[PDB]
Amino acid sequence: RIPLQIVRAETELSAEEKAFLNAVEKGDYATVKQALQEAEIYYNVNINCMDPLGRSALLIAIENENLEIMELLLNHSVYVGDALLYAIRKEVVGAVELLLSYTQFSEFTPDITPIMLAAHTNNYEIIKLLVQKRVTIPRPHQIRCNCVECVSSSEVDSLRHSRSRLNIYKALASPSLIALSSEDPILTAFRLGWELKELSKVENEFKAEYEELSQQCKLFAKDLLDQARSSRELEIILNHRDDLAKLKVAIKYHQKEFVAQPNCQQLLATLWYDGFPGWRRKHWVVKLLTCMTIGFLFPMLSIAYLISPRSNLGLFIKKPFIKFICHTASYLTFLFMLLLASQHIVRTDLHVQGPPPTVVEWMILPWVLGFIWGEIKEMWDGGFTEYIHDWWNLMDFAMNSLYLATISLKIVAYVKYNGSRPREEWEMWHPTLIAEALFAISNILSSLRLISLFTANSHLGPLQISLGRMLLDILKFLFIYCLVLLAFANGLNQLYFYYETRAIDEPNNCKGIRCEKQNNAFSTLFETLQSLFWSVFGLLNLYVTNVKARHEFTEFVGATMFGTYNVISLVVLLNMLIAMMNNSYQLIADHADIEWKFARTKLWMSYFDEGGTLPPPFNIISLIQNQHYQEVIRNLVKRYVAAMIRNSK
Amino acid sequence: RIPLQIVRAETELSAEEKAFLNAVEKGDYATVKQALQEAEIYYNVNINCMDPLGRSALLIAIENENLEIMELLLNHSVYVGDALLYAIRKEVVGAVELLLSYTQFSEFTPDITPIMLAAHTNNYEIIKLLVQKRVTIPRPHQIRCNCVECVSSSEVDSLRHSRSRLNIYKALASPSLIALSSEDPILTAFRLGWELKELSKVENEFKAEYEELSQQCKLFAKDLLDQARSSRELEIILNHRDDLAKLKVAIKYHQKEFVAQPNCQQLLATLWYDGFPGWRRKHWVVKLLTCMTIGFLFPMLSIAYLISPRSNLGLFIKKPFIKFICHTASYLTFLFMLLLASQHIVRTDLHVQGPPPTVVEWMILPWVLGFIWGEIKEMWDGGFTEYIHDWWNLMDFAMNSLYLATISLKIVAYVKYNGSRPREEWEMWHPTLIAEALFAISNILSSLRLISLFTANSHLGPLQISLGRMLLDILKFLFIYCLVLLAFANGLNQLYFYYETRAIDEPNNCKGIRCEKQNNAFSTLFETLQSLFWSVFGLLNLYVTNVKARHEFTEFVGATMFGTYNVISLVVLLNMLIAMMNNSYQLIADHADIEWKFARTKLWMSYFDEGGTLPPPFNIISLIQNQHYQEVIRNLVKRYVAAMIRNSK
Ligand SMILES: CC(C)CCC[C@@H](C)[C@H]1CC[C@H]2[C@@H]3CC=C4C[C@@H](OC(=O)CCC(=O)O)CC[C@]4(C)[C@H]3CC[C@]12C
Ligand SMILES: CC(C)CCC[C@@H](C)[C@H]1CC[C@H]2[C@@H]3CC=C4C[C@@H](OC(=O)CCC(=O)O)CC[C@]4(C)[C@H]3CC[C@]12C
Ligand SMILES: [Zn+2]
Ligand SMILES: [Zn+2]
Repeated sequence: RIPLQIVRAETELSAEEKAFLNAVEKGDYATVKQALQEAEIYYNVNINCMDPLGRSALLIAIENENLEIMELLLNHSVYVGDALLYAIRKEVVGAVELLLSYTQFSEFTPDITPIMLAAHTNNYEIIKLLVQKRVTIPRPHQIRCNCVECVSSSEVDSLRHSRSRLNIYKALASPSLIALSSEDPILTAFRLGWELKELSKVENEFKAEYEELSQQCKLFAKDLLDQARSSRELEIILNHRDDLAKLKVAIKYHQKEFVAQPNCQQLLATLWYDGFPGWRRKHWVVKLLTCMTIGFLFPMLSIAYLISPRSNLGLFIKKPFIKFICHTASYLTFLFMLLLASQHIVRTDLHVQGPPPTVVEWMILPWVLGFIWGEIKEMWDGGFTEYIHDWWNLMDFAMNSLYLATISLKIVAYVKYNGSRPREEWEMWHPTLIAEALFAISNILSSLRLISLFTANSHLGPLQISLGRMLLDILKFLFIYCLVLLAFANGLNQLYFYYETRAIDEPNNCKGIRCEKQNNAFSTLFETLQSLFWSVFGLLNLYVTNVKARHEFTEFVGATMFGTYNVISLVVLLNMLIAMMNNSYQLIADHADIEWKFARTKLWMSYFDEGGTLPPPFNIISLIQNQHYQEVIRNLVKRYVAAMIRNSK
Repeated sequence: RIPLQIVRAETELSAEEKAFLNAVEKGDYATVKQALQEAEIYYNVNINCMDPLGRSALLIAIENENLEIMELLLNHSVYVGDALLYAIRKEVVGAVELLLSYTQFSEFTPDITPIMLAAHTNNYEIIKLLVQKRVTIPRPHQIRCNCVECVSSSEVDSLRHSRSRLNIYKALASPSLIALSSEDPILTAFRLGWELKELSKVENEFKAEYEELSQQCKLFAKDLLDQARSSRELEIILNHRDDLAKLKVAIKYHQKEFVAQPNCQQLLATLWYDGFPGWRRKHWVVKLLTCMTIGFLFPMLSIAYLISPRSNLGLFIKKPFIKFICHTASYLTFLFMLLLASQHIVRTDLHVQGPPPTVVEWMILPWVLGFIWGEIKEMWDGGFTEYIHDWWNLMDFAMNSLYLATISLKIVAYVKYNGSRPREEWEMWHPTLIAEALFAISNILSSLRLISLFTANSHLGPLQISLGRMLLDILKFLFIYCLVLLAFANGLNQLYFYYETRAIDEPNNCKGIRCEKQNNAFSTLFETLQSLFWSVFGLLNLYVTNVKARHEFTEFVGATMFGTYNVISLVVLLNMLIAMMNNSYQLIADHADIEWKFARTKLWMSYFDEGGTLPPPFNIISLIQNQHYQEVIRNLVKRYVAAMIRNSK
């Protein structure tokens, strides 16, 4: 048998103490009145007695919402410590007011203050009561703060320090405590959500709590925006500076729900389709024809803007959608000429080392110069960190570097080589060959840059954003695959490097896995890596596991290494990657619409500014506002509070 | 510390004003009576005073369902603005009646009217009360309306215009406001749901709200159909014209739930199996034998219908299931003869240019003529837009165009060529070769047309419909893949076009990737696209990345471009496609049964009509009804209202 007994026994109350506690619990006003009146004369009764659960008379009265008994007890000088916290958590306005007018076990940590707990409960009435009487919440220090106080409190008590920080941020992130007591509720919500996300990053533990608080702040900002009832109010909100300055701040803080709000998107769309009042209600073929006509006239529109900016034809390209169409058309002609650079239209003799540029390359040159100039302008104005946050800008940097290297190598080969030596006799590192290879890589990057234009489309945009979001998990899995690849490459090279044979002995003087008869698949480490990479796609033939000497044990061990690699990468790793992509794609498709709308908002905003109006190659040739904003914010806060009371009930 | 203070302070009430408001909230009739009676004599009390939350005495009384206090306040001439809206939203019939008999903060936008809000709440009693007293809801203008009023209101206030439109459509889409006040609730639900879906398309923002309203209308129509209790009522509903006219209107408006309703499907099945009373209760082998017997007798049934339509054998094919079996059997014999056209049964000498048709082709000719005639009849009767909404009809158009081109090219080659020149010496664009290629493509399309017959099957039908629904997301992903393909094709062609070699230099006088030893994989852009497409399926060998001159840097850059393309398309893009297909297939399989039943209903309805009874090749040889419908609709509305009251409680 397992004996059962109260292992940690607590001192029980007297019969009269339990009578007093049962009296206050029951609600009999007269019984408690008599009990504490008698207690006053003697030392008989301890008015501050505790139930097993640690609740005294006052806490029991609060738990039953018994204002009369509470008033009596407070009149008879009951110990009141922590009673206000229980009243606030119970969310009884009457009890809170009664307590405001006037070491035991406690259900609240010692750092919890009345205003902090009220903010946690998010009760507008009680928070307003506690704020009307001047209260303060200590400022949480910066996340990466190395001051004496932070390190001292962390080393003395890390658990209590983290708990206090999280409680303070829960109090600040309360929508009610921001509706009150915050001068700019929208900006406060933005900055608080951003700071909470950064805390979630740094505080690896308690990550979920900070993420929840950040999401709470984002939702509060979006709901405040929801309460707008006219376009005047929405414009006042979005244009406030402490145009579209508030919207730009929202983009900076990644407030995706706020930006993708339907009315904000409607205003952005009206700004974006500036020249077309009825673009929303046009037919698909009409839209297609208008886009084609604007695109074909991009040289005309750009030249008109250059010659006379202040004219009917000149300022047509300043409209954001027209500007986008013109830039897209210019980039499309650039890609078309990149395609032409390979077709044999007035092509130079291929035996000329360091040839002069063709007409196609002479036409590509202004586009390349324009791209380089535009990218340096963008990184000069926006800064490096904002530039690198965009993977497309990183690809632009790589593409322009490759184009510049192509120009440099072409110039070097032109000034260094004069003759027409046959191409078969050129050195491996001939500058013309390297220039052509770099130009082809640049062509790949330039044509791949077109994917970023999917963001402007309603059908391809969400899909492109979802794939971009999947890329990071794909990259992590590729890292683990590369570790496996290095392992098997090391093993196979170690096994096979003895049997390396010269190219002369090979059937076509060809050594490697790129010959008609593959050979020396695992002779060198670099070639072994190439062989395993190509075996991923089944382009490596099995007979590469044989050697001339026909060492059957060595060949079988090599074939088994190759087969284990194939099972690991193609049967295990590839299907694990498929499963991860499925899970991540479900999670992404949950928020795909919001994410795509945020990306398309960024794309639209990039075309609102006057700078960069001309696409390549043509680009190388207060108090009243604050009062209005405060009035609108007051209306929004009132509507939000009413709506939250409606939803809570 | 972070100071906390009421940033946007509101003017607080007096002690006596707060006493009045607490009196009306408490419910003390005498206190409020005395308070406002005293207020009448002086200017002491403002009866229209506002709480912080913006609720006056009347709103507080409404919120507590206090009819006596409301009556008192209304008697003492309290300002009543917006009180009716709060009463309606609270959904208290007594308060609404009391208020009907008789700029502050408001929880409702200015455009909300009492009837509109009542429709939003969908409360049958309150809506009926407000409708009995004549009320109107402004007509929302057409979606693509360019009138002066629409553009003026949109440009003055777009947010308010969109809000008003959405509120009006929410009011109209109320099931209670359609049960009342709508002459044809089913047709009104159909048209309103269709219009709301179109609004969801056009109004890109607020898409979810319009989709929800459209789904609400569809559900209301389906529930009204659910309330039918006899086959007479169901037939009256489905046959009403303002046969199966109501069902045809439902098909037109894509009311899939209404069509796939069990009783409607049961009636359709009885109409469909006209000749077989017990087809539902027959065995699988009996069904198979009956289908085979009807199919083998299709020439007999068709000829009987031709010779004598009004006879026992003649009108057997008029039955929808018999007609379907006969058409399927005719198409199956057409496909069988298409197979025979390749088998060597009395085959013409292959060296004859422009030969006369074989017996197989002479038998195929009537089928092709019948298909062309049937398709032109279908597009003549139904119109082009209804024809193109069906992808199968588009494939039929392509197939018949290819067949007609085959006939034309055969005739041209017959009249132009007389000799028997050997086939090896024919020109590349010899009309006989083109005719044969077009005929083979037509054979592919004709045999693929059989997939559309899966809709008639209970097991293969849902699957085929699900795949068809997945095709569109597949197409979008193919678009992004084609962009990637063009990028890498541009790069690889740019790198490799210098090393293009003539066909004479190749081992078999064969140039391209279709030789035994592949070569010139990336010499031209077209060939580069072909090479990358075939490398998708692993049919491109690695040695095509080599060149004669063995420029090791160029060959390595080409192999790396090829490998990056392989990783992007096969490891990244293909698995992204798999993930998208999984997600879309889950979403589709949620509604697969309804979708398949709608498709099979369309298939069945296509065989109900007398026109097109004969398959190829044989096809080339009021007030009383309205009263009954209104009676049935009255019964359905009563049953639906009772059922909704039952479900709400
Ligand atoms: C698929 C193969 C043949 C390569 C084709 C390359 C280009 C001709 C395609 C690829 C991506 C396409 C772009 C994808 C995105 C858009 C957005 C599109 O705008 C919309 O979809 C909605 C209207 C709006 O932009 O406001 C305008 C066309 C454009 C630039 C497309 C123009 C044609 C592009 C450049
Ligand atoms: C699989 C290979 C051998 C190709 C076979 C081609 C045809 C012989 C098959 C392919 C699709 C089949 C059709 C798929 C759909 C149906 C529906 C089927 O009807 C039912 O399933 C339920 C009964 C009903 O139709 O009411 C009648 C047979 C039929 C025409 C099938 C007849 C035989 C078909 C034409
Ligand atoms: Zn600090
Ligand atoms: Zn209008």
